[PDB]
Order: sequence, then C-alpha cells, then structure tokens
Amino acid sequence: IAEREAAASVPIDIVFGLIHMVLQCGNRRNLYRIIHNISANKEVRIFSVETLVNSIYQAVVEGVIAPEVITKRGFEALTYLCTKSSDFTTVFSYNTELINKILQATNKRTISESVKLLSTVGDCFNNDKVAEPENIEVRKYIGFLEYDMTDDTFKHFCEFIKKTDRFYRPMYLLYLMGGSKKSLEECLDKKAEFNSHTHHKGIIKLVRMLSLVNIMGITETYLDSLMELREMPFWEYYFNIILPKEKESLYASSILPLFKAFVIVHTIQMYIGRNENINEFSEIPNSDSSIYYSVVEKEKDLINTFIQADPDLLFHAFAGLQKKILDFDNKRIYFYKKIREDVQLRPTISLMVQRGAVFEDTFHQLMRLNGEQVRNAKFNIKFAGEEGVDAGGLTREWYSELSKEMFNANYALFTPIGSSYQPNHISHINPEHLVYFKFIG
Amino acid sequence: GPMKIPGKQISNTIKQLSNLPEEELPTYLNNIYEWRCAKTDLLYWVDVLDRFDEILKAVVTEYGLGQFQNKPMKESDKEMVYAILKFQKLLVENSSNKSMFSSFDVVEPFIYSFELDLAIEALYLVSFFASKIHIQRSIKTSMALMKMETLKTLIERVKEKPQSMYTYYDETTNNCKRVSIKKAVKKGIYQEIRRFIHAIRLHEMAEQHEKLKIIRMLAFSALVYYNYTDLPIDSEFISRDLPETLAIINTESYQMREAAVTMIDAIFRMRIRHSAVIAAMNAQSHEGMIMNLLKKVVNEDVPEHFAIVFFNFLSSCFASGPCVSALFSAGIVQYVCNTLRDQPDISYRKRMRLVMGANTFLFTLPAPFTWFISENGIRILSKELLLAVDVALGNIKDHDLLMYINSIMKIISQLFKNAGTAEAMRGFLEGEFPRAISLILFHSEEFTPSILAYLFSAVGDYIHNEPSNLPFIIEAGIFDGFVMCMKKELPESPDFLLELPNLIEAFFLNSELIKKIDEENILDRIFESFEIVNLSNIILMYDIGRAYGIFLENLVRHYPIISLTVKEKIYNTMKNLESMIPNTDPELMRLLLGNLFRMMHRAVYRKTTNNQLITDKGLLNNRIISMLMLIEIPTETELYTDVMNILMEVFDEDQTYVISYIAKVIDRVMKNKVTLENIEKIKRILLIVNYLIFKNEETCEEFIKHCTSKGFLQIVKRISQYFDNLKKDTALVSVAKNESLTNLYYSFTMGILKTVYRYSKTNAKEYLKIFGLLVEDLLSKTEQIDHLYYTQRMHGLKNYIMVDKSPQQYPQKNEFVVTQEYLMGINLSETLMEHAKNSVSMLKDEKITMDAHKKVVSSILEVLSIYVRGIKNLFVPVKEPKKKVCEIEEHVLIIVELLMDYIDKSSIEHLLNIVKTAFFVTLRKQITKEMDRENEGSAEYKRRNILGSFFISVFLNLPKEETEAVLKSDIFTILVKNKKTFKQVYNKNCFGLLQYAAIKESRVFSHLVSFIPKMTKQVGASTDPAFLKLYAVGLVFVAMRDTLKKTTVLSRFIGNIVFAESTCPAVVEAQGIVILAIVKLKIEYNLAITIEDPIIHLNRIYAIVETAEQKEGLVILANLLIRRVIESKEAAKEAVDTIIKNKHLGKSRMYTVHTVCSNLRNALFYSISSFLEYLSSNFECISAGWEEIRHKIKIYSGLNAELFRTLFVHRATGKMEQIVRIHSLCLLVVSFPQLISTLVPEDYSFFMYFLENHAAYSKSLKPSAFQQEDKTLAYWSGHFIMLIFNHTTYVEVKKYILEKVLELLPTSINATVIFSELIQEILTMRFSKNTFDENTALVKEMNCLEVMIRSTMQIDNRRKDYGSIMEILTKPMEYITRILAVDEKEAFYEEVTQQSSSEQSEKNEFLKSLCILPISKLIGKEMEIFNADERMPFVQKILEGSIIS
Repeated sequence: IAEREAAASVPIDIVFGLIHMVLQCGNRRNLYRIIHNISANKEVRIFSVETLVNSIYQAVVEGVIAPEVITKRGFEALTYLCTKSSDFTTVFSYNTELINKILQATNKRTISESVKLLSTVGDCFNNDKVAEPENIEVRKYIGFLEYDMTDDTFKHFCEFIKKTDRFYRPMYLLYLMGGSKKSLEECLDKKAEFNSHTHHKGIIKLVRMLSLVNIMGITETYLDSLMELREMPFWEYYFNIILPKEKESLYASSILPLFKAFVIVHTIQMYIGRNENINEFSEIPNSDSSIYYSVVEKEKDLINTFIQADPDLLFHAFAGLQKKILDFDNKRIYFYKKIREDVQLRPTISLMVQRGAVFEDTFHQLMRLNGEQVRNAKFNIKFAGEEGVDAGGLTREWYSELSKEMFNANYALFTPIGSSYQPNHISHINPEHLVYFKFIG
Repeated sequence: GPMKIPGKQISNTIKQLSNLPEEELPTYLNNIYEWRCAKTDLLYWVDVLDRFDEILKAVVTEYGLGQFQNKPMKESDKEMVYAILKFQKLLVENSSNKSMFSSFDVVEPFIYSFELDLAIEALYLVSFFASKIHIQRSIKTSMALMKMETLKTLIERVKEKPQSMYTYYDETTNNCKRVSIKKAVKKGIYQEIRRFIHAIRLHEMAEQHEKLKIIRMLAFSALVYYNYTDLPIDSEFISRDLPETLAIINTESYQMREAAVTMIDAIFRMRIRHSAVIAAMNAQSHEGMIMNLLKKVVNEDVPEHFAIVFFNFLSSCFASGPCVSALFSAGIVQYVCNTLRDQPDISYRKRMRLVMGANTFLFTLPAPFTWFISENGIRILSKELLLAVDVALGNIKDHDLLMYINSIMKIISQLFKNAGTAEAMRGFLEGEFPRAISLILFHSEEFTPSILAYLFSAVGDYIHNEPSNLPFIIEAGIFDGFVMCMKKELPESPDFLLELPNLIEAFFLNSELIKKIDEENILDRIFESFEIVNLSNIILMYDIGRAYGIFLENLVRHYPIISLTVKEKIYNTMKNLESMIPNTDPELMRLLLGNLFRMMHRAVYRKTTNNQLITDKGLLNNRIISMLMLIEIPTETELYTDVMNILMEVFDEDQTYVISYIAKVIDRVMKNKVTLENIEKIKRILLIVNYLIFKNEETCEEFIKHCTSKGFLQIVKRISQYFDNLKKDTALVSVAKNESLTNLYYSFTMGILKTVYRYSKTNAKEYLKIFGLLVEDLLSKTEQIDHLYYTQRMHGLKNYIMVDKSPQQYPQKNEFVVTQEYLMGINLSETLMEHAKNSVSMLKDEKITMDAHKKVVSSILEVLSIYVRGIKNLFVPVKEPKKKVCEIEEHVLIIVELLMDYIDKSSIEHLLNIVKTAFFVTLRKQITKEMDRENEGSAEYKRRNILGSFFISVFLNLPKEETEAVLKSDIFTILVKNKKTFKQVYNKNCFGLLQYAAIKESRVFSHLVSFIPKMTKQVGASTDPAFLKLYAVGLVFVAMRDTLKKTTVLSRFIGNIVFAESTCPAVVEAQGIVILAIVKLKIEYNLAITIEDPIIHLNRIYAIVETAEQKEGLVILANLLIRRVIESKEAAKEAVDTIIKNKHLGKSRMYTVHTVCSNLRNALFYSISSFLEYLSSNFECISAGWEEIRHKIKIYSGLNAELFRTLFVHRATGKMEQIVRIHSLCLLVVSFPQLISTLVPEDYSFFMYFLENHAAYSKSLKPSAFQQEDKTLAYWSGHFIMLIFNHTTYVEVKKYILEKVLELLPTSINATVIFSELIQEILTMRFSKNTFDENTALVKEMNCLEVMIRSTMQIDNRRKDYGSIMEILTKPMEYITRILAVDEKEAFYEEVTQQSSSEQSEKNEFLKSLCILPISKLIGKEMEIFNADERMPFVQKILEGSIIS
C-alpha cells in the first residue's frame, strides 16, 4: 500500500512492447503479475500506468484484435494493478491528466469498466494529495448518471463520490439537486398514468441521486433547495391517491422505491466539514409544512413489511428512520445486526458450577473478570459430577438455573408481585450483597 | 474400444438390443424416449455397449473419421448413429458406474462431422459426462479416450459469414497465410485438420446456422466442467457473452434454448464468477428471468426435454447459497406453496417437479425453511399426499402419481431426518399425514418399496423426537397398518430393508407394542432375509447384515424381554442356512454364510449388558463346527475371519467342551463310509483344532487332562489307523494327497504336545507319557512295507523332538529339559545310525533312485541335528555323565561318515547345524578361552575335529550352487583357523569363503597375510572376481591392522600389477575394487605396489556400464575411485572428522564404545588412522563401563585436480556413458567445489556441451517419441550447470555460463523455454543464502530479464499453442521479476509463483535412481564392498580396546 522505489529490473523501452503483448493476449493473469513486479520501481510503474491509459484513450476517442476487445482488456489490466499494491493509484495524483483521459474515454459501452476503475483510482485524493483539484474535469463524472447503470456499477459510482465529496460538494450538489427536482416534476406531470413498475428506471435514478446527496450532505446554500424537494407535490399525490390503488395491483418490491426516495430526502443532513482527521461533522435540519412524519406513521405497517423482506434497509435507505416506527421484531432484528457487526475475538472459557450453588459458583468466577471479558466469552458450562448432555444444553441450563436461584428465598434479592419480581427493600438488602445486583445485570 | 473387465424390463431391453438386426435397432432406440424405470448398473449393459461401440467404429472406419471422405452421409447410417448417441446419454444418466463407458473414442469424430444433428447429440453426451468429473473423478479416464483440447475450435463465436479464409500456422517454415474455401468443387479439396473442418462449416452452412450456434454452447459447457481455468473467461465474457446466452434462453426456439441452459448450468455448477452470474439473471426480482421462466414451464405444455433441462438448472440454483437467497426475495417459497395447495390442474409430474425443488431450497438456506413453516408448508404437502394416495388406491398404478407420492415422502422423511429442520413435525397430528401414512401401510402392495422406506424414516424419526405422541400414532392405526404391511413379502429394496429395523426399535418404545411385535412374529422379516437367495447380493452390497446384528444387540440390551424369541430365531436361522449347504452352489452358499456371520459378529459375543441371553456357547459350537465340515471356507475371506472369532470365543468360554465335541464328531465320521468327501470332513476338523490350539494363549487344566486321557488318546490312535489305511488304495488317495494327510496328522499331534509342554504345573512323566506313545508309534511306522511316506514321518519326528526346549530367555539357549534321558534310553542315535545303513544298502542293490536316496539323507540329518542340539554338553568333557553322551558323539561321526558322499544343497544345511552344535562351546563362546585351549587334548575335542574334517571335505567336493548356501558361516572362523586347513581351502579356489572368515577372525586373517605376496602376481589377468575381492580386502585389512602399532607389514608389499582386458562386468568391477584399494591405501600409508593409471580402468567401467546388467555396482565403484584419486589425506581426515561432529552436537548418553564403532563403521573404514585421532583427543561421553569421559566454505588442501579436467573434457559417444560421466561431475562439484576454480578460461569452451545436450529436450513441453535416456541426459547436463551456480562462488565461471545460456536462449521456442526455466532453476534450487544472493545480483547485472522478455515478445504469434507457451514462459519471468522487486534480504525467502521389454523397463528405472548421495552414505557404500554387511569385523574389535586404553 506504501510507495516502493526498487531497482529498475527491466529497461523502460521494452515495457511498452511488453504491455501491448499482454493486451493482445488471452489468459493474461500471470502476465499482469509481471507488470506489477516490474512496476516495483517508480519510473516503470509511472510508464506502465500511462501506457495503459494511453491505450484506452487512442482506441475509443480516436479509433488483429478489435478496439472493443483491446479497450476492455486495457481497463482489465489498469483495474487489476490498482487493486494490488495501490501505489499505482498514487500515479493518478502525480499526473491528474491520466484521470481526464480515462474520463474522456467513457461512452455507453465503457461506462461499466470505467466506473469500476475510478472507484479504486479515487484513493489518491484520500491523503489530501491531488495538487490541482480544480482542473480534474469532474463534471464529466457526475454526468455519468445519464447512462444506464447496474446496482454493482452504481456501488462503484458512490465510491469515487465519497472520496471526492470534500473537493466537489457544491458542483456535485448542483447536478443532483437539479436532476432529482426535474425527475420529480416528470412524475407529477404523468401522475394520471404513473406506475412505479412501468416507471421503474426513473424512480431508480431518482433514489440514486437522492442517496448520493445524503452521502456528502447539504451546504448552508442548498438549505432552501433541500426543503423544496422534501415538499414536492408528487409526494402528496402518490401517498394519498396512487399508493392505495398500487397496493392492490403491484408487488411490494415495485412500491418500495418511492418509500426509499421519500425517506432519503427527510434523512439528508447539513454537513459542515472535515474538522477531524478523517470524519466530517453533521447537523440535522428540520421540516415544517411536510407530511413526512404523517405518511411514515400512516404506512408504518407497509414500511415494516419492506424491512421484514430486507433488513439491510435500516443500514441504507431507511437508515434515518425514527426507530419509533420499527415494530418489535424488526427493531430486535436490527439491534442484533448492529451489536454483531463489531467483531471481536470470542474465547471459549470454562465454568465449573455445582447443581446446588449455580449462582454463587458463577458469581465467584465471572465477577473476577470485567464487562468486556464477560461480554465476548464463549462460556463452556460444566456442571459438577453430572455429565450427560451437550454443551448447548449446559449453556441453557446454566442460564435457567441462575434465573431460578436469583429470585431465591435464601438469596432474598427480589420480592415477588405475582408472576413478576422487584428488588427486596434497601433495609433488607445487605451492604456487601448489593454487588449481587451488578452480577444479575 | 469396447469395455474391459438386472430386472425384467431391463433384461428385455438388453436382450432386444443384443438380438435385433442392425436395421431394426434405430426404430426401437427411438421408442425409449424417457427412463421410467429404476436406475441400472453399466455392468449389465456390457454386451449392449460393445455392439454400439462396434457399429459406431464401423461408421468412422468407413466414412473416414478425420477426412470424412464420403460427404453425403446415408439416412440409414445417420439415423442409426443418431439413435445410438441419444440412447447412450439416457442410459448413462440413469446408470451406476458411469466411468465404465469405454466407447468415447468412437463418439468424438461425430462432433467434427458434416452432419449437424450428429454433432449436437455427440456433444450432449460429452457435456453431461464432463459434469460428473467433480463428482466421481474416475470418469476422467473414460473421457481420456477422446481429446478434450480439440473442442476449443468450436468455442469461436458464430457470425453471418465472418471469415471466408482460414488462417493457419505451420511448423518448419513458420508462416501464417489465408486459405480460400469458396471453391466448393469437391468434398476433399475445396493436427490442424479438426480446426479447419469447423472453419468450413461456419462459413459454408449459414442456412443451418442455429444448429452450429448451439454446438459452441455444448462445447463450451463441456470445457467449463473440464478445466474452468484454461478457458476464455474474461471481463468481456461477463459483459456480453453472459447476458447474450440468457437472452437466448428467454426468446429462441426450444432446440436452441435447451443448449443455452446447458451452458449456463455449467458456469453455475462450476461457480465461475458466480456473484455476477446470479446478478445477470435478475434472480432477486419478483418477475425475474428465472422466476418467470418457471411459470412458463409449469403452466404451458413445453417439450419434456426442455422442461427437464430447465428443472435440472432450477435445482442447481436451489443448491447455491447466495442464489437461493436472491430467489427467496423473488417469492419462490410463496410460489411453490400456492401452486401446490391452490392449483390442482397441474400434471402429477410437474407437481412432483415442484416438491423436488423444495427438497433442495429448504436445506440450502434457513431463511426459506422458516418461511415455509410460516406459510404452513407441511400442511400443504400432507393435504396433497392424502389426495394423491386416495386417487391411486384401487386403480392400476400410475407411475407419475406414484413418483409424486415418492417425492412428498422423500421431502418429509428428509425434513424429519434433518435435525435443524425438525420444525416440520409441528402440525403432524393435526394434518393429513397420519391418515395417508396408515392408508399406505394397509395397502403397501399398491405403492413402491422406496415410498414405504421413507414412510419408516418419517414415522420412526417422529416417534424418536417426541415419544409422548406414540399413543396418537397407534390410535391412528399406523401400528395396525404396519402389521398388515408385514404380512406381505420382503422387497428387493435395500432402503426398505435398512429402514425396517429402525421403525421396529422406535415401535418398541411402547411396552404394549412389544407384545404385538412378538405375538405377530414381525421379527421374522429381519431373520428370513438371511435365507433368501435373491436378497443375498443386496445384503452383501449394502451393510444390511452388519446393521441387523447391531439392531439385535441394541434391541436385546435395551429391552431384554425379546431375548427369548431373538435367541430362538438366531439359532433357528443358523440351522436353516446350515441345511442349505449340501443343496447350494458353494460360491452362493459362502455368500449367504458371509452375510449371516457378518450379522452374527455384531449380534453375539458382545461385551455389552443383557447380551449373555442371546449368546449360547453350546448352540454356537454345534452350528459353527457343523458348517465348517460341509463347506470349505478359505482363510483369505472375511467369512473365515468372523466364523473363527466366534469359534475362538466359544473355545475361550469352555476349551474342554469344544475339544471333546470335535473328538466325538471326528471318530463318528471314521465309522461312516470311507469316501473322498468324508476325508475332507476329517481334514477340515483337524485344520480347525490346529487353529484353536495355535491361537490359544492361556490353557486350562481340564483341557490338558482331556488331552492326556485314555479316552481322547484312543480316538487319536483311530485317526492314525484311518489315515494310514488310505495309503493302501492308491487309486482312491494319491501319494501326494497321502503325504499332505500325513503332514496334517503330525502337525495336529505336535500341536497337542506343545500345549501340554507349555502348560504350567505339567508333570515330567505326564508329558513323557504322550511323548513316549507318539514317538514309539512314529518309529514303528518307519519299519513297514510302505517306505513312500518316510520323509513325511521323519519331518514329523523332527518337530516332535523340537517341542522339549528351554523357554529361550538367554540368547541361543536350546537344551532338553526333560526328554534327554528318555531319548537316550530308547537309542535314537543308534536307530538313526541303522536307518542310514539300511537306506544306503538299498542304493547298492539299486532298489532306490539316486535322487530318492539323497532325500532320505536329508531326513536322517534333519532329525539328527535336532536331537544333538538338545543334548547337554555334547562334545564337552565332564567325568561324571560321559557314559551315554559319549556314545552319541561316536554315533554322529559314524552317521556322517556313511552319508558324506550323498549330501546335497538340501543336506548341507543340516550337516552345518550338526557341526555348529558339535563346536557349540567354542562357537557361541561358553568356555573361559584359556580353558578352551586346555580342553583340546580331549576325546570329545578330538571327535569334533574329525567331524570338521568331514564337513570341509564335503564342502570342497560341492559346486558353486550348493556351497553358496553356507559360503559365509561362523564355523569357518574355527575350521579355517588352522593354517593347514586354510591352505586346503585356498588350493580348492574358494576365495569367497576365506574372505568372509578372515574379515571376522584375526587368527584366520594372519594366514591370509602370508598369501598376499604370492597372489599379487595373479591379480593382473585374474578373471576370478572372488580372488580379486579377497586380495583387495586383504590389503585394506592389513593396512588397518598396521595402524594399531603394526606399521612395517604393508611397507613390505612390493610388486607391479597390470590388469588384462575384460569383457565381463563382474571381473571389471573386481579389478576396479583392487585399484580402489591400492589407490586409497597409498593416500595414508606406504604401499610399494605400482599399478597402471586408474584412468585406464575407470574408462573401461564407463564403457561397460551401457551393456552390463546391474549397473549400480559399477557406478558406485567408479565414483568412489574418482573420489579416492582426487581426495587428499587432509580432505579424507576432514571428511571423517565432519561425520563424527554430527554425533557430538547431540550431547546424548551414547554409553558403549561398540555402539559408536558399529554406528560409525563407515567412517571407521574410511580412514581408521583419522578415526582413532578424533576419539583419543576429542573424547566423547562414552561410559565404556567406567563412569564417563569429559567430552565438550569447503577449503581442502592437496587435491589432485588433474582427473577433474580429464573427466570434464571427455565427450562420450554412447548415450548411457554420457549420463554416468555427467553424473560423476555432479558429485565432484558437490564433494569438492574447489575443482571448478582449477579450470583455465580456455576450458570454458567445453561447457557448451552441457548446455547443448540440456536444450535437446524441453522438460516443460513434453515432446512425442522421446526416450528416457535422452531425458535424464538432458537433466543431469543442466543439473551440473545449476550445481556449479549453487555450490561455488566463482563469479567469472558463472559469468561465462550465463553469457552462453543468454546467447542460446532466443535461438528457438524450445531453447527459450528450456533456458528460461534453467535460469530460474539456478535460483529456485537455493543451496545457500550467500550463493543465492550472488546469483540474484548476477542475473540483474547480466540483464537476463531483458533477454527473455524480448525473446517472448519476438515469438509472439497467433497460434493456439501460444497460450500454452505463455503459461510456461511467464512462470520463470514472474519469479525473476519478483526477486528483483523485493529487497536483497527478503529475496531468499521468496517462493515460486506466490524379456526384452521387461529388461528395457529395468534400464529406464535405473536412470531415475541415479542421484547425488550424502557423503556419510557414499563413504558407507565404500565400506560395504570391503566389509560385506558384517556388523563386526576383527578390526573393529581391536580398535575398541585401543580407544578405552
């Protein structure tokens, strides 16, 4: 990942001929390895990447193997090298014009290959080392949204947008806020025959622009512009006229995109800037005449139906939903996704308990550990003497025995109130025994 | 090529295709559209596919195969092959052992034919076959009959008249040009042949273009399954080739979309770029390409080939983890649930296809299973099952309907069997499942046994899960239906048979049900299976026999109430099968028994609880003993293994009952008819008592008292009478059969004698009573009219005497414990003496054959040797008991004296053992050495000396074959110790015998020293290898003796030896051994024997190694002679010092001197003067019986490099000689790397030879018609080069080599491959880090990369071979660029890519065996020729004493 300045193992003249030999060659995986090994020295790495972008450029912008094949193979080599080592991405920060030649060579056929390269290429900007960001011709990139895109090519599109938002936020916002406002005009104009299934690619491109805006956040200037989108008339017409008819005819999958694009607008925040070393500060702006909270609480059942089918919505389009709206099942499912995403080593630690004193034999060992230690442990329960069941049954029986013993008459920690229990009076609870409540926790 | 070593509908279709005339075959093959039958085994269709291979071979040998001369293929021929290829695929799809299909070589030519319809059908068989490579792996050999790489020509994308001229690349001229096919004049002229054929069809047939477009899809799919790696899978393939084919699936005609589905299914099953594959089909979508296509098949009446080929792909999607998750979001689980429960218009086959999909999608991901449970999926299946059962009930079986019931039964039995998906058992009692299950059980006859097998796996698993619901299952009539089911016969279905006991054990949970199972005799189905001939193959093929035994064991241990009826049915079945033995074919009978005993093994004699109830030792004994006397069971079989383990367990329980029973049985058969079959009953009953007695460890007293009893011994006597009666009628029992019978009798009696002797608390007279009776009877027999079986009785008596032996705790302790006085009294030595006089008298009267008489001599000498071994201090003087013992000493001399002339290769072994026992005290060293000397003046000592004189005379009048047996015995160290006897044997030219005896004894060697000056003159032109070996050994041993203060002796040896020409390799080797000895001795000692230059004879060894057999001995000798010429005294001492340094670091105990000496015997023998220097000053931690001692860049001096230059510039003409010569240089480069520096820069020109004959064969590109001689010649030549680069640090020598390697590298593609790999091999073989880093910094200075890169760039040409060559050339230029990318420090740690035909096989395997050996092992190979595998020579003995002193 760091720079490498090695001895030039190959004279620079033959690396051009070597590049064009691997390009006009099938099964070139190990051939790319040699290009990476010779690019260990800075000079050959620079010459190889610029040879690669030059081959891409002259074949499509200017026009044996076909130019379509050689362009697809040129992109295949450029993208492979930027993934391995990534000190090839830093060569794009040295020239910059290399990026503009990749940008110029991006048509309706090339868009798929070109976006995948630029997502990894965007890493040069990361260390705040671009030198001339004003002369990058980024307006070509933001306009790539006109081309048809797969969800995989769109995934790579957001990557370059994330890595360049602190440089082109006002330019990026200008396109996106306009495109979404023009798209929302189009739905409202054809509202008499609007079908979210028929008009799918339209609502997909709309939800794509709205999400892209949320990534960078609004500026104090686009605050007036942001609320115009959050209160577009098509929103009211859809959830009060179209939606009821679409429920009885269309599949839930087709209805979801409008709920996503709608939740995204009211999820968007005003972001100030990168005050921290990497993270950029956020601020929540509020709405007034909008029917957002009204629509979300009216359709709280259909919204939860979408989250049943796809729980990863709470981590993307519906991430800014009020957790109030979530039904217990979805709310609990999301709680488990969020706690488990923080992966930390889980060590199996043995616990020796007696059938009679499951509580004391557990309290004695567990309380020597700390919260972090007890949270990540894979408790291997071993009931003394009695060894006749599986580790999964012992784990359960240990919890089951602890819950029977805590509400114990001899422990006297809790006093019953029918089926439930409450702690015993502070006068009856012993001073040294107060620690037993921390252990129950 | 044909195959190399059933049913009713299957037998009929097989017989029909075998009989039918060739004209009527395609009409019948067409009729078989689908396999609506049980899966067959390819073994049954051998003669069917043999005829199919033959008719296909008749078509390709008539039309052309490669040329396809007759362009118009007749309709009768084309429709015949179309019918064969179509049926073959259907047959192998639904058959077992698919890899057996050996007709693939004749299928291939149809792919490249001008008949579009045939090519498609041939590719469909290859495409399906390739799909099973990852599953069986044995099928790759079946597909190796056709070339898979040639299919890559079909891969090319099809366009509307793209290339009207085919471009071709040719060898020798190396040019590529166009060829116009547009002429269309004649079918002939319009490996490159197959590729050109396709190029013709692409442009010439544009009308039937759709048929060739789908040919590329099948060819692609077959190659995806073969090697997904060497395929054109690019990012461009995913961008356009992937979505183009799935568009065809959704739009093009059924013939086209069927083949496109096959191609998609291959990429899918091989998981190649699988993430993007699922993404291309839009699997997540509610109306996706895959989701909508399912409704297309389910609702429309599409062709069955398309419906099957689609449903097969759909089932493979349900197997993919991420695909099934995407299909789940489309609503696949919601579709299958609604389609089955709501839509009843669907066919029984399509309904079953939907259930079949769920049988996979419910087990791949947990998420769809939880959704199935929430959608009440089990209730949907139960409702549908009850409906389907009711329909079939009472009506003629509908195959489709029964298959639907079978799929519902599979899905439920499998859901219940799967632990994780046990949630399916929730709505069981509520649902229609118990109702349909009882209905099936009541009318079992109306359904498949495979349905009834799933029925048990569902009912049983449900009962076992929650046994609290068993009353509800009984209440639903499920147990009553099961009993009704058990009234019907057993089916030939292993699934039914194996699942039956599991349901019985699950029914046994209710105590009321056990009374019904016992009452209704339902357990009879479990036992009767063992006696049904038809089931026997199935019980064997599956582990049904073993499974039933485990079941009986578990059923009896958990519920011992059935123990009575289980024990009753076990021993009843044992008797029923025993009854079949007489009226059954032995091959089948042994199969039935093997299955029964595989059950018996697991059911009886288990250490488990309640098992004692079903195990009756008496019942088991009577049946096992009876069975053994009716059928002959071979030891090799597992039946014998199981039978004898149970018989051993019965014998262990009551040893006495088993023997008294077989004693009553054996004499009962003797009273019966004396027939040949009754003979085998008595033979087999003795062979079983012999196994029981030999395998018995602890023996009880009552068994021993039964053996010594008059009742048992009287029966034994009647056996000897019955057996000797058989010797009267020679027509009935042949002499050979009677000899075998006699040998069985004596083995039987010897066995009972052995157990009585071994048994503790055994009286001396109790053993002597049996010994007495048995020996006295044996001795009376050898005094009858019938002398024909004399050798058989004498062999028996030898083993009788052998029983009385000491327990053998002291090394070689063999004397008579009790029988000494008995045998002395009965005058065994005196009768043996009379036996020798009588037999030799018959030879005077010419009443016995000379060959026959020598066999009698062997018999008398064999018995005598064993008798005299047990006599205490025989030929040892002691005044008190020298009365009768002395008489035996004289008997030995008389016996030997009589039969001295009549000894042979057979008798000489016994004569040696008699002499070995006569000289025992001197031989095994019992004497005090000084006492042994004073003993010499004895009657006993003088008697043994005359026996030695008989033995020497006997040995000297025997030829090379006879003597070889006892050429190196320990008796000669005593016999030849007398100077007079030593000269007697030397004059009789038996130099071998003397060599071995001298190596061991100093006194014997003392006499050999005296001959060395005399025999020095005969060494030149000797022709006797043993004589040359004796001389060379005598010289080196006398040099080592001189090291231990002798010195003056080896100086006195003066002479001149000039060796004569020899065409014999045995003589040439022995001549070389003499040179090797003289040469190496002149290194550290002063030897005055002057010989001709060792190179004169070394060259002879190189020339003779090509023609001679057993070449190893010559290569070792020549290489050791080269080493001993070049190696200095300083280098030889340092080689020995280094060998001892390895056993110094270990700092272990190493207690004795003898251990250090015999372990380092090779080092000892290399230079004993150097070996003694190391131990004396650098003393080790050797105890030696007195506490312990204190302990703690190859630059050699004085090497003779003239031989290295000589051998380096030799150049042999012969193929073999060159390999050995280059191998020799490889050893020198390793042993003394300083020899390279001796080469003058002019001598660098001779290196070219090694590079040239290494480039002759490319190791990577394996060429055709290569010879293994050429391959190892190329290898060792290149190996010599890389050994120079790794074992030396001579920069200018390496710089010259690399210069010539780089000059040769771009001369040809062959040279580019072999040299780029050679330059890589110099680095990949990393001898040292400093040597590797020297070669690493040198190749970058030399610009090696620039040379191989430019070479590969120039050889770039559009040729299908280029892709193969690139995968080869990139490997060395990747490794080399990688080392030069990483710093010098981490460069080393970098790894790569991070009887004439019977004699030809002997010489080729020798070329593989030649290798560089470690110096420790190489020095050992030298010691092997002088020491001759003797663990201790006399030189080692005197050395040990010097070390301690």
